[PDB]
Amino acid sequence: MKLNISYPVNGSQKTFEIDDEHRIRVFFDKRIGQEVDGEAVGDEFKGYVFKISGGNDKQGFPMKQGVLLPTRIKLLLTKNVSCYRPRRDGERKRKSVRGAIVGPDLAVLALVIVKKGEQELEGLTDTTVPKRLGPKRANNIRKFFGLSKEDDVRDFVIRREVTKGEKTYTKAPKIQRLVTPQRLQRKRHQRALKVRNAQAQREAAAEYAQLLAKRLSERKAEKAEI
Amino acid sequence: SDAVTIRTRKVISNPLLARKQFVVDVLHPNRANVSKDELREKLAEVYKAEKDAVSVFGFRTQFGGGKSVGFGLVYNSVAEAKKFEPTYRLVRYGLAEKVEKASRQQRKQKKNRDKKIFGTGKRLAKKVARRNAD
Amino acid sequence: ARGPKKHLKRLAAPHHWLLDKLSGCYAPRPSAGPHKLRESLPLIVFLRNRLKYALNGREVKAILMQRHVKVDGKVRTDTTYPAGFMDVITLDATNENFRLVYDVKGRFAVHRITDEEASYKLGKVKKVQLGKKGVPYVVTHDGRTIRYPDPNIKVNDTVKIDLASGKITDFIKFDAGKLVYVTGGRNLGRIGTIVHKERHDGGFDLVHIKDSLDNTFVTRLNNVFVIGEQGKPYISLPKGKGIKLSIAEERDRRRAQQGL
RNA sequence: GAAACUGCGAAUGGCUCAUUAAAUCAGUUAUCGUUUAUUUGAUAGUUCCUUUACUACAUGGUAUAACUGUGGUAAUUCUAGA
RNA sequence: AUUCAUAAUAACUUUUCGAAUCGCAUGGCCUUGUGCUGGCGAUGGUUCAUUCAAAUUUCUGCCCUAUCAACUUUCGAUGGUAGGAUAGUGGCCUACCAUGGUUUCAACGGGUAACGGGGAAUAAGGGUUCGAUUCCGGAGAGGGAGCCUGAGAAACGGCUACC
Ligand SMILES: [Mg+2]
Ligand SMILES: [Mg+2]
Ligand SMILES: [Mg+2]
Ligand SMILES: [Mg+2]
Ligand SMILES: [Mg+2]
Ligand SMILES: [Mg+2]
Ligand SMILES: [Mg+2]
Ligand SMILES: [Mg+2]
Ligand SMILES: [Mg+2]
Ligand SMILES: [Mg+2]
Ligand SMILES: [Mg+2]
Ligand SMILES: [Mg+2]
Ligand SMILES: [Mg+2]
Repeated sequence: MKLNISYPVNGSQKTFEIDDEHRIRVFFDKRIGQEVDGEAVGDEFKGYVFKISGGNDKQGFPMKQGVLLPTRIKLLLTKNVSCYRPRRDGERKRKSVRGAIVGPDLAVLALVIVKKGEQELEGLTDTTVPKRLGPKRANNIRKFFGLSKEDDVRDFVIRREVTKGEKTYTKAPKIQRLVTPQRLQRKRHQRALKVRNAQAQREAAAEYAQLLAKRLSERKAEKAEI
Repeated sequence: SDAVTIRTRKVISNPLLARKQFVVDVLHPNRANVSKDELREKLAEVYKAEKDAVSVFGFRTQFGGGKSVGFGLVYNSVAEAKKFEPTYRLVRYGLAEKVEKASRQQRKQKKNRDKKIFGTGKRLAKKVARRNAD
Repeated sequence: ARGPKKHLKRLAAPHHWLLDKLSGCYAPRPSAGPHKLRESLPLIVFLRNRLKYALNGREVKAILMQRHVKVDGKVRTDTTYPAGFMDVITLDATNENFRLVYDVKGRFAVHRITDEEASYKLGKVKKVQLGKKGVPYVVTHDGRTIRYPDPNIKVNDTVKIDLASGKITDFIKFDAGKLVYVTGGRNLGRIGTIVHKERHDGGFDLVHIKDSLDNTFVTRLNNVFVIGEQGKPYISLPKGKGIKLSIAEERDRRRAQQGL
């Protein structure tokens, strides 16, 4: 009976193969998202509070949050939901999903530690998994550092150094939404194009109205005279 | 000697591809459809351009022999000849190399093989390499 | 069914393209654009077939993607761009300007013209309507919307499009006696002058046109394009000038010119 | 430049003739009874809930794929937790 | 030919749109500030035209059969009014009301070893027979039905259910 426990503050995961089913009965008949005490699952899990996060069952059908059944049911699944990846835009499919009630038919649970215990684990707590990359947006790295509203994010980008046997380069992400003179040039061009079109339309309207006045006077001249 | 006397008709200047288009007909008595490379060399010297910028194709031998009529191209330079010419014709002249690519069925089967993988697939290959042994 | 079509099969193409019957199941389907599919000449047909500057479609795309071709002042890199009647086709190389006009047989003839007269074109007015904010506009036979036209400009008239900007230089009224050019029917390609036009209120105006050789014919107003008054056409006419020689005199002219 | 988000296309083509007897279809009409991606041409100074309660424009925010790691199923272009 | 285009007044809205996008060159100017103006493009976006269309639609035209003479109208059949629904007209659907509509000039029914046409074979002329099939139009993806996404599908090398 595997357990996929996780430590989101340090981002580590491990598998725990826990036998002797009355050590597992505390999990039984419990919903996803609600906590469960670590007193009964383990002897080293003293002070640990586990939050149920998900997991699979036998035959590999994932638990779905929201379905209050201890059994497995067929659900029609649209996009932006779990347990389904649409292969076509707007495609929907019917897939069997295990319920959110923890029961004997689960092959594995997935758990989130919300409160650290009075001991230390072999791989989870002691090792902190490094962040894969930092932020990319200018304001995202600004709020990552809290510099100021008007500063330069040129020289505060987190950098990664890549070795290739002999050479050693350093690479950084391309900052998005950065204020650049090219962006300022584009902005003032759109506003200049808007006003230039407006002036041209007004001159076209003024010229046409003068044409209408000249033709109105002409037709009024011959209608009165002849 | 044998009077190959290569002859060019319907000459058209095409700066749109920077080349000369014309119809090449060869009057070759007591000879059989002489060549394309020799035909290229003689066309290279009559137009004074290059041998690597001269393209020839067609040349159907008229019934009874003694005459073959085809199409020829003289390119303004070799630099722009490698641009507008088809790849297969450059391989015919040795100016390029026929890419020894995998057969059409194998490429199609490979494409349908990689459609079944969502992503790089390095984890799926890792996962099957772990479950099969352990 | 089920949506717009994208393939134009060969033998379903317009007959005036003169596409050969064999050597291909398909024909180039013109894209959406200024001219109707049946009434247009794609750039690939103009380049490969009528002008022979390309031997196949890949050479047409090679020419087009290097800004060599220009339709009515703009490059139009589209392979099947639907160039049509009165369009000015500009090739920067060879210093050749082409205006698409039909020969007397009723096919798009290769007409080479000069720079000054290729600077403009002509557009038959299809509708005069008030737009938003009460602005009048005219719409021509090539889909151009020209705002603020002259009030005297009406439907079936022809404006002289600037072609360097969306401006109207001059217009010609659809009136009797003025030289016209037919753009449809079995009389397509002829040139003549208006004898008169009859109404038939409720549909299908009919127009009687007389050419230079006193030959008269009747065609629908949909096919009539005004190009000027009696004499002095606003554009250069193609060779033949739309006189419709009969097959007997065409044979006689042919035998005289090739017999030397 | 892989991969994966995003866009577009997948409604074309190709095959067949089982339905179908004013039905399809042919020629000819009509939309002053409508929808229309794309193309082409034209086109937007007014952006304040109730201005005498506008809010950074030298430019707002989170939330995710790909990626990292932990897996379940005998098996699928299955996917779950971090 | 219009209550058309268009404009104006009074308001209304789970307020639509009104560039927080990308490339190349990166110039010119005077309060020399990394200040102000500036080109050629690409992609987006409202509306109107155009093009590709689509849907609906007017007249006339189809094989054999009466051992098929009446059919349709409960449960829309024909029409009116109002609404709903549709992209829109319309018994398309609903409510109420009227009793209509087709037919020996062959309605309705049955058969089709029937997809329609351009065409094909034969023939002095007129005819007769064929047209599943290179083009055009329609229908379908084992049989039905339903539906998501999209401008466009009742799509099936899309989905859902049943057989
Ligand atoms: Mg096309
Ligand atoms: Mg099809
Ligand atoms: Mg497109
Ligand atoms: Mg109604
Ligand atoms: Mg009614
Ligand atoms: Mg049948
Ligand atoms: Mg048939
Ligand atoms: Mg059959
Ligand atoms: Mg279908
Ligand atoms: Mg079958
Ligand atoms: Mg279907
Ligand atoms: Mg299939
Ligand atoms: Mg198919």
